[PDB]
Amino acid sequence: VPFMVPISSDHDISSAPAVQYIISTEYNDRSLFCTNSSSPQTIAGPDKH
Amino acid sequence: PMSTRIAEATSAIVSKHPAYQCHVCSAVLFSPLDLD
Ligand SMILES: [Zn+2]
Repeated sequence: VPFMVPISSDHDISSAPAVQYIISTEYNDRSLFCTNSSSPQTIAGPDKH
Repeated sequence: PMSTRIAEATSAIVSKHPAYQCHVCSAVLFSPLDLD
């Protein structure tokens, strides 16, 4: 199953439309270790520590 | 010339020794790098 996820960012960014058709029905992003690991904090998108 | 006058003027006082797409502004781009 193909999922289309956004790239997290450590800084303000402009937004733009995104058309999706497939989503999960329960948490499954557990393999996610860390976003913007080398930066102070994640501003937009999924933020994981 | 002023310089010439100054020269001549001091020369009389002398003495000697005697003897892609951007949704912010809508501009269109072509490189992903050209975007950033
Ligand atoms: Zn722009």
